[PDB]
Amino acid sequence: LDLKGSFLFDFEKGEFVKNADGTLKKCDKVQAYKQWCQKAILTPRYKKAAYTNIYGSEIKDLIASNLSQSAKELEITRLIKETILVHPYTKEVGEFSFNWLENSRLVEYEFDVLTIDDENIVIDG
Amino acid sequence: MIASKKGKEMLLTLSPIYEQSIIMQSLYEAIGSEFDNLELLDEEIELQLFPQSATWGLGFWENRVGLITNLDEDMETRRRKVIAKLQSKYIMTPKRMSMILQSYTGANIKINENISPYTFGVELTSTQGFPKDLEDLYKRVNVIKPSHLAVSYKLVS
Amino acid sequence: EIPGFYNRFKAQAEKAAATGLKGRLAMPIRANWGDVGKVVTIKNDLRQLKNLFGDDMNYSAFKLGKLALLGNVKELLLYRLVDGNQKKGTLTLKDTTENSAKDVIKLETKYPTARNFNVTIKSNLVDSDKKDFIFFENTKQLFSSSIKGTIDEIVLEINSNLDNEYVIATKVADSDTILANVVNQALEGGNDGCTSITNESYLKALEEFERYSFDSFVLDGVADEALQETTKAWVAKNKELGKDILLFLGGKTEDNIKQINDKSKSFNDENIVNVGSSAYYENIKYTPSEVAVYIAALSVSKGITGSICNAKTIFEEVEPRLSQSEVKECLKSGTLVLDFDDGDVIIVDDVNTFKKYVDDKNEAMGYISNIMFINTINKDTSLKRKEFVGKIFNDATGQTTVICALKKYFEELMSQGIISEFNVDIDTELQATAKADEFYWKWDAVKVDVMKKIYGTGYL
Amino acid sequence: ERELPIPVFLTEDEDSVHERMLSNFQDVSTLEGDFIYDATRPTAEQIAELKQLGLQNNLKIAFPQTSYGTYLEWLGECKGVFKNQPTKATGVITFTGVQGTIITKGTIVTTIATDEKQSIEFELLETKTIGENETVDIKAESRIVGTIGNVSKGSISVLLGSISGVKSITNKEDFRGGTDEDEEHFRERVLVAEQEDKLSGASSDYIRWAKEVDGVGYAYVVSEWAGAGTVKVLILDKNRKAATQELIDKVQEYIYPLNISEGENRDGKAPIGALVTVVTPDTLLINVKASFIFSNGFSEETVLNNLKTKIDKYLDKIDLGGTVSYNAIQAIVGSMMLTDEGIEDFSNLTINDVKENIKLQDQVVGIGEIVNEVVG
Repeated sequence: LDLKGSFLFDFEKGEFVKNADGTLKKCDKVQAYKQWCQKAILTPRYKKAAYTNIYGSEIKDLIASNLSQSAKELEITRLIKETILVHPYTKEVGEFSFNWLENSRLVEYEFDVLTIDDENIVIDG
Repeated sequence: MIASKKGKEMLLTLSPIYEQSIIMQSLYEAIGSEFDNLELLDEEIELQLFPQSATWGLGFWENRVGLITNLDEDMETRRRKVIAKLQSKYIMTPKRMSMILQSYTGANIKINENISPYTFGVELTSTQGFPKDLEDLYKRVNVIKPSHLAVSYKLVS
Repeated sequence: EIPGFYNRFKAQAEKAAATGLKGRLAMPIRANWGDVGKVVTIKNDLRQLKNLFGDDMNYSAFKLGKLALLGNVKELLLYRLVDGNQKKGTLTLKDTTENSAKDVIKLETKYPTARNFNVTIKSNLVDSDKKDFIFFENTKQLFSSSIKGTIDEIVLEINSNLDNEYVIATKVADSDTILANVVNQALEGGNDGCTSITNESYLKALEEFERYSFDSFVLDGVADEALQETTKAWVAKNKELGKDILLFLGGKTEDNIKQINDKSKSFNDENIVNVGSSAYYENIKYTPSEVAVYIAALSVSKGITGSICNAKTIFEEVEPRLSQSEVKECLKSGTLVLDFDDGDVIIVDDVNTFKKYVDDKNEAMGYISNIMFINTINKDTSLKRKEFVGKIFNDATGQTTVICALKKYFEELMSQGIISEFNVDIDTELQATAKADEFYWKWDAVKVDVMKKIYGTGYL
Repeated sequence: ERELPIPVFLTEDEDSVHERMLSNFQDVSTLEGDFIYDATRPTAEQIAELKQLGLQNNLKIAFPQTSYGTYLEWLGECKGVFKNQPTKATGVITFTGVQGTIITKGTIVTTIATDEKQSIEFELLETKTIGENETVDIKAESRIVGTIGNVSKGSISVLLGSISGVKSITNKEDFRGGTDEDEEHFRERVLVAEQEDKLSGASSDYIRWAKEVDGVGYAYVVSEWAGAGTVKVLILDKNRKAATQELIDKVQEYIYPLNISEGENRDGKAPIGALVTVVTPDTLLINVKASFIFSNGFSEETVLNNLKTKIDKYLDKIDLGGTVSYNAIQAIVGSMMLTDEGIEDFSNLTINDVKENIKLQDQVVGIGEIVNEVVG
């Protein structure tokens, strides 16, 4: 598999976190994976020409769509799941929850499950 | 903010997270500056492929046609010399000879087709005048004319 | 926010896992930070405990609160026990242009404490007309902001930004020029009040806890015999008032098994529990009194259905390790003992200090789950009582309505599978003399117990 | 790091050991869970664990090809090789405050610790007072060795304590004194130090040592140039030119360090008693003088620069102690006449006012100044 790490990017500030030495703050495999997941979720699909069709999501395009509330919930689940699952490190993403707090303003939750979260059988002959 | 046009395009081609990222903005500003320089260099290269807009490639063109390469000379003079040298490879009809000499001098020329048995006349016309030295024109005419013909000249402002 | 798509990421530990928990616990915690002299409720959120009382492991607050939260208590009623001599960290910052250096702003910590909160102010490099106001906790940065030079705006900004849960600003006087540049000026003069707590101070926490309601109470990891006796008397008094509080205690660190058993036999109330073994967690030793916090948390979280007869505790190692004879001696003595079994520290048999009598059906009173079951039923019955004492007409119809309500509550208990059989009827003996302000009734039920032991016989 | 071959015995299987133990039993049952199995199996398991871990670790640390840490350090000490030790980051910190304020040596100042990053501790190396000017500069050093430290310009901002009257503490420039050595690099150093002979510092040995330093093209040696066993090292760069002063210093330090302190000794390739100095030959400048006459419209400067380039290209061919062919330089000048590259005529062609082939002696040759005589 041999996945590798990356450098932190504080999305709150929109800038790379750098040590006092001036070098960018290196991060572990899982940290880089989480950063990539957030970036891919924030990246629209088919629109940023630097990427292939695999990368990105289509959540923003869904806002203008005319599908119903539950249809939009299913579309959000499908879009987030498809966007995340391209990464090899991903095992499963699910347990989606939704809360239409105001009349038409939504909050949704999801769980991402890693390949390392798998459970291994213990046996040998 | 990025100053380079190509830098802005390349940054916008990536994910939108880099609005506030000074680091990536500076990086792609530098890359866009490099690509702008490369595009200008490409246009300059497009100029070098011809003798009319040879510019610093006029040295290459002169070396190609065997003319003496001398940077101190006027660029337009070098262009005229190169064009005249290139155009000397066909029949010395009055049209071709007249245009060759016109290209070399840069002033309008009308070949008289002189009345005498084996001479041809050349008449020059320049609104800006001429310098006091035009010997190289006579040298080129002697080299380029048919061997058995003589030549006469007159110049007009 | 603008319309559009927004997203964030959080660790799985930060899920709202507080849903589905049970039970309420109380503690008179020693704390370096937070409100003083009052009870506060936490919904089993480690971040909430960190914000309210810091994260200093040396102080009993964060330590025992983390152990209680690991016990899955629905709500923790924490009280910041204090010695007195209470002070908040404070500092005064002064003006530059005045040659006398006029004091213009006073800063103060939000709560009393003794932590090294500091302030550093430097000239704003972009514009000298402004300055950077960075506030520190020891060498660690804690909040930064740049403000206009006028005093009122500085105080408002220091009181405005989100990360100022630690410090609050106040204006001493007005001036035209920015504060003087300074670096790491400690908010001296504060005091957490945890130094040399008096024995009497626990009584204030007890009295404040009386107004509140909770399933159980556990001491602040202190094994002082006077405090244990005072809490015993206090819990007995609250039982006389109808508040059935379950007490958990732990013997002193130096007490051997003999001393623990003697203490357990000396007071054998069913509402008291003695922890007879120390434990280790995160490479830190925990005295029996400290372990009693986690034991009480587990007992309270299990509520009615569950029990801690063989619950696998969070602890990693125990001391002393008891043989089967010593285990039998301790359990017969009413001592609650954790035992090490194949890398797992497991509580044994759910007992309490009540083991002297057990003179038939009082046998069941020796276990914590039965006492919690009885106390919860009594609390629910009292809650239904207080809606009707002197507020419903004491006729046959009203008594029948009350009986129906009680029967339906016990039917809800039946639906949980807690009870195998129950009956509630009129107390005809007491009803012969009852009056308007009170009615009398009788009941008895057969609780379903958790399976505890298995006996096998292999016929070969 | 080379993969370690292991004997078959040290990698024995636990079940094989248990079977070997149980082979002798034939009357009592040896089933799993039986008392014989109870007595025998933990012994076999412990034997396998010890034999696979401890003995293989011993074998690994035995040799320098696979040793590590203190073991590899000791194996380096066997052949007298030490791994480079780290150093504390050093630099200067600017202070500002009330003039009466005094700052003492040993004061602790750190970086801004945050949730992401911990504070790097630094200590002041000097005691100063702000009495003269409101701003003072104090030398400081990191309290932790290694590349940790070496912070950026304004990183230092935190004072652990509180000093009266101090207005601001800001580092002015990034620190540079920090440095960590890699285990594999040290192992490679240990394994490189395996030369058998040719270590006497003869002429060939010194030539080889000079060639080992990058930038040295050719090297020559003079034996007892100053007596007392002194050695000169005449060096030419890669392009046969005079070696630069930086290259000379590099070769000098490589072969014969000169900056040794009282409590130090030379680690250079030069053995004890061999005094060594690095030298470069002199670069002769060939100034050409002639009455140049240039063609019509040609720039004298451009034509003379082209001639200078051509003559310099020719002179680059000449080595140390070579012969400068004046008669060849005549034709170098005349090649432009043949090609009509501006030079119309020339006369009185000389090289430094010489009309004969000059022989270099302890000298390399480079282009001088091309001068047109312009004789009246």
